Amino acid sequence: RDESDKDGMRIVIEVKRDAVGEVVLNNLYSQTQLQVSFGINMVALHHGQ
DNA sequence: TTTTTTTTTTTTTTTTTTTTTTTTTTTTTTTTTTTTTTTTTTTTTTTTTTTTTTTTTTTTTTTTTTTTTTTTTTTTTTTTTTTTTTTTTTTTTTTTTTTTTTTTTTTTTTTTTTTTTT
DNA sequence: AAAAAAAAAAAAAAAAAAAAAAAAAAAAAAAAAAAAAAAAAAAAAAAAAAAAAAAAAAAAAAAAAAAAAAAAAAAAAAAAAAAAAAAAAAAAAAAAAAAAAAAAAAAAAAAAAAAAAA
Repeated sequence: RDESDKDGMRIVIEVKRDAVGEVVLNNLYSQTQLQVSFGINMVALHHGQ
């Protein structure tokens, strides 16, 4: 569910009874877009080049 | 002035191909039906002192049939080879980010004309 | 000849989509190491076999830990209410083979035309 009540976002992911929750969260970080890689590439025009 | 040769698009309608309407089979999806978990209380089950008469282990000795035993020849075990499956590098493809180039649609409102049905 | 529906005029309401360019991630499909599994060789520990043996069940009998009886008291589990999880039953569906209608090529032959001969 999503419960974003304009008081900060709130995505509720209820975990099943036969699960640890931390393992589910680690799997979500590994697989889903809860963790992303930001590739820095600092290119800018210096003296018009 | 009359008469002669040639050229193509039409009378074309039929053969071939394409396009457009169709409906059998394996993959989704909503329903009922059966596995799970938490409370009340409830007679009911079950934990823990005391006494008691019991029935199996430890003095001692006996034997016999399972523990000794050696040896032949099997046959499971191991070796090499090859096939089948599993699993991971490799490659390919696709999506999102932010400024650019391009486009495309659905309805109100009135009045008049085409364009089908009865 | 009556009814009905499309379409077009111009100011209004409101939407949708395709690509380029680089760099990173995520699916998804392949070669290729790598180890189970299986067929077919020789090979070698185990059962057989036999004689020979001595270690633990019987038997006598005391006695000492015991399982039933009695009592008090604690409170686990069972059945009845509700409330969720998860799987077969049945029905539906999108591509997909089958059929039918329209576009392009085909030549047989002639109307009209253009051109030229004597």
